[PDB]
Amino acid sequence: VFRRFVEVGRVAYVSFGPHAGKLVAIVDVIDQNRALVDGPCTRVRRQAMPFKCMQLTDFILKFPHSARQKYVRKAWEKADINTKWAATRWAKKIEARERKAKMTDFDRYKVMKAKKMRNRIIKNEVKKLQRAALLKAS
Amino acid sequence: MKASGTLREYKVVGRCLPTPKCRTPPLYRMRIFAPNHVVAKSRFWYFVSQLKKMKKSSGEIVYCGQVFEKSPLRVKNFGIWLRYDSRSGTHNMYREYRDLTTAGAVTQCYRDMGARHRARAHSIQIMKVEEIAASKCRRPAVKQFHDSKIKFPLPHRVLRRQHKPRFTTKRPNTFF
Amino acid sequence: SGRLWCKAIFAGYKRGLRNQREHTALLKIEGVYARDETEFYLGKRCAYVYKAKNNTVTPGGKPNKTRVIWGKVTRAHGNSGMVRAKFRSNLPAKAIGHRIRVMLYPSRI
Amino acid sequence: MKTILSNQTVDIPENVDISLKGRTVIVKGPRGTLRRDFNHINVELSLLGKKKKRLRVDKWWGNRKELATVRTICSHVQNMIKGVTLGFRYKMRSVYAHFPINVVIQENGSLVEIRNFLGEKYIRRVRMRPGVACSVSQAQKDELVLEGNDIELVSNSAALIQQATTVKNKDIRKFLDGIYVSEKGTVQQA
Amino acid sequence: QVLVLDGRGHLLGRLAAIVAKQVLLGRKVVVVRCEGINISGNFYRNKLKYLAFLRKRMNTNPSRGPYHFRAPSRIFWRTVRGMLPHKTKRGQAALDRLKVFDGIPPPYDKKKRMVVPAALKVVRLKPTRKFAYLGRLAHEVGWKYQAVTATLEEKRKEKAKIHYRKKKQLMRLRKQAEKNVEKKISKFTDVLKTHGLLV
RNA sequence: UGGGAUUAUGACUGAACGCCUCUAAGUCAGAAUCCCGCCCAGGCGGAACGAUAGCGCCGGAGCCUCGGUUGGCCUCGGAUAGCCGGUCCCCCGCCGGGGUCCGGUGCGGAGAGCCCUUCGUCCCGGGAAACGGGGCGGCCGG
RNA sequence: UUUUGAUCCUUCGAUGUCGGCUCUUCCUAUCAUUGUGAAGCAGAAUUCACCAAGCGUUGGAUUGUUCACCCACUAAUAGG
RNA sequence: AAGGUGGCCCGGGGGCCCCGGGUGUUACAGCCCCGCCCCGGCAGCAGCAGCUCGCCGAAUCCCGGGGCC
Ligand SMILES: [Mg+2]
Ligand SMILES: [Mg+2]
Ligand SMILES: [Mg+2]
Ligand SMILES: [Mg+2]
Ligand SMILES: [Mg+2]
Ligand SMILES: [Mg+2]
Ligand SMILES: [Mg+2]
Ligand SMILES: [Mg+2]
Ligand SMILES: [Mg+2]
Ligand SMILES: [Mg+2]
Repeated sequence: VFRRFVEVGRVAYVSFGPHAGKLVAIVDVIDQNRALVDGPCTRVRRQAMPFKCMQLTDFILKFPHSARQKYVRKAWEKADINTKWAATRWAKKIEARERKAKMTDFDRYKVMKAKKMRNRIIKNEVKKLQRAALLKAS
Repeated sequence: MKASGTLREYKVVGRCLPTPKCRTPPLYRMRIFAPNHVVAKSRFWYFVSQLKKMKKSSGEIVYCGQVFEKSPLRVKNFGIWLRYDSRSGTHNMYREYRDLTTAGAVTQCYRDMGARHRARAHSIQIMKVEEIAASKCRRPAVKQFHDSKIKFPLPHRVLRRQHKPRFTTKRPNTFF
Repeated sequence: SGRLWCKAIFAGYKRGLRNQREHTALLKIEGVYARDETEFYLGKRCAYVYKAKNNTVTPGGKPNKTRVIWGKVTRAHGNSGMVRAKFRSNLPAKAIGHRIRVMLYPSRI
Repeated sequence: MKTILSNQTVDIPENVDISLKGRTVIVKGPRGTLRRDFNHINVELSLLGKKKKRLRVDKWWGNRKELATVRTICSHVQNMIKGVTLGFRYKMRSVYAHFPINVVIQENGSLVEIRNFLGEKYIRRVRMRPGVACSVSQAQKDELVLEGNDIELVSNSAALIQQATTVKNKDIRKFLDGIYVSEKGTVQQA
Repeated sequence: QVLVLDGRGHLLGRLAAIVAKQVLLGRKVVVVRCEGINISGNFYRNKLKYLAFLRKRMNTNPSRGPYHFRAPSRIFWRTVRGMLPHKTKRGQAALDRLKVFDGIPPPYDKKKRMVVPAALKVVRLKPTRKFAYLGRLAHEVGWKYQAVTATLEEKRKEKAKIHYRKKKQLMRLRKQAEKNVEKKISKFTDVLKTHGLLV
């Protein structure tokens, strides 16, 4: 039950390769397994790129199938995609992933202490709730 | 000739050297697809040898240059004419591929001829390469792509980085 | 007051099909599967432990039964996180499929 | 080659009320219900439109082998509609030369005893499939009538009785005996 | 310290290689639910392959001859022998590390058990291709205990449902608690979101 | 002395090839053949049970011998051309399931994960706890 | 490769050389039996072909004979 | 000129708006080619918009790390 379709104008997130972590629009189709791609505002050159590597989102900035890079830059700024991106939850769990790699040892210790406490509180409240449901039953 | 990596296109010209009979022989140009100027010069000599009274020793090569793609970001539909040797017999072809560059296309031809006919690279001679317009394109695999509102999904998505866990709990999904 | 060493397994010696050159040894370290990754461990002091019947000395303490063979991680091996290592005395083949304690303290930082 | 796309629509009438859990289809109407599993086939079954007027069935990136599975579905669904609304009356006449075939029905048209075939003492206790109603017609001497919704089960049970009454070791070109299908039709016409 | 591999929807050789290499590196593997195993290629030819292996017997005194194990467990074990040097001692101690069960007995029913995706049917075969269950194969070729393992699994399945329900029940109470108290555990969650621990 | 799955073969529905068509996906009947049962032996394979000779249990000291290890994760079931968690005003079952409807979905109700943490001791204050920690008899599950 | 021939690599300080008797297993290129297709197949009788080698394939006169020919029963008196 | 954007006509989906089909040449979307405006003019340049395509260093040098003796 397909929801996202490869349509000229659709935005894709680059999984791996040289241009990792970058957003980019599908300009055109060559064949079954190879497409013309360009992302002017994110510092990615006009180039070929196979569908294998990419994984498409639910945004479709509108432009003609052969439109030269000018009209794309204007349409991109016009829609203001980058901000809606940063609003998406996706990017947030990406930044979390990265902060977790960046995790310092001192922060790691402060975090362990925070966990320890937050979980003792939860344990207390949950046990009172279970006795409460028994009280409700009784 | 092994077609390693991806070909270039080279503009070779050459001639027979002067003689007392004829002081200024005519120049001859070709369009060699080849990885480098060394194998280019060799193949040039083979074709000239097939057509004209001319060897490498009796002559000299005047100029070998690389020739760039003058329109590399436009997409094109190339039309190739062939000449191949079967196990038994020889046969002419006309084949249409859909690529951006002459070199990328010629590569794709080599790989297709290899798949579909087990034709080894040495047997094959390239005789004409013409960029051809969508109107004049005959083959339906090409013809189907000329449509403004092309649309298709990615249905079954085989996983890559299979071994990076090698051992998980959750069975992997492939539907998004 | 905890584990101060990374785990490695003695997979086997350096060898062709019908000849093994046992002066060198192959390690398979836990949780490391690329040549990018193995650049950290370079230079590190490995240490094969074992225990024997009779009582031996122990530096800074009374005599224990435990003994050791010290070694050293020479260079990477292969493309999938295996690693060569050369120990001061040649290893016994009994140890195939056992634990060695790569320490940390020739740091390359 | 890999054909980018095929599809084919079936515009259904308003009487029927289909629904689907993915591939498994369910169809209800007057005569009854009909479920049918397609999990082996691998296609997109979109049920679009108000008044449920049409079914559409996509098939992305198919080769010659995979294109054949579209129209086969279209037809299986259409026959399913016939089976729910109208039904299926399979007529079949008992041909014989000399010895008359004494036929009799057991279990309200579920089972069929067939005696005196070529004067054989063996008797053929043929069992119909579930959801099938055998019946001897009136106003006809040699006439079975098999009624039901599912054409598959009906027709298989027909062939069961047909191949059951088969002449072994004999010239079949001459000995033209046995039951044979004559007229396939429906219970109520349209 | 025990790798517990589920067998369903796995491919016989794709798996067995991965096992053998771990075993040889000391890791204590335990395979389970082998009826789930499914091999590529249609049924009939897989049956031809097996009945050929049965025809191959020692003529003078069959009791000595090659032992044709019918049980799916012992079959998988056999093919592992094939990927091992079973004449040596180190190979025997390997096989001693291995431990196989058909179905799923009590000691292992209480364990979260791992799954190899790199030997999985959905991945490696094209959807159009045909496949065959090892349990069905064995049953037609002699296995005498098909129904029993089924009716024991069903009791396990129901007895599993109840635990899973009580776990969900705990998650509901837990989210509701976190919701009530949040005001006096806001700062801690704040640092967990600074270091990307809670988003 | 009795079964099963099937071969050769005859057949159903049904496209590819607007029709046709045993096949392409799918389905049916089918036999001295094939496998098993009935029958013969019973594994460096297990079983419940009985009897228990100076002895079996029950609760300190040194002192021989074999070595390896150097934190735990206590569980739905299954699908992948679709799933998970919610709710149901509506329909069944002994509270379980079902449909409508709301949230997630390159999985974050994440195994790229979750949990436990050990330097020790002394005073005092501040927050959380007070229905909790730890020390004896009964009640549930296999 | 069950005939026959062509060859000489192995063994001449020795591989016991023809036939019959007895006995096991094995191959299938199916003589008969089981199931089925086709016939210039009405039935009977008889021919050709597919799956199939699990179970059967005789008693005697003459000849050292293997081979050959003949009498008698048979469902059949197939071949290695 | 067209792999046809707005406009026009037919449908199909809603009661002015959305989706298919048909002519057609810029109109509130574009593409293609020739000529003339100091190779039209501006940085930058085999481009850290850390991989659109190469061959090289008398036209090239520096720093660091490991191993063995
Ligand atoms: Mg050897
Ligand atoms: Mg010790
Ligand atoms: Mg049967
Ligand atoms: Mg068959
Ligand atoms: Mg059947
Ligand atoms: Mg000789
Ligand atoms: Mg001798
Ligand atoms: Mg002798
Ligand atoms: Mg045969
Ligand atoms: Mg006859």
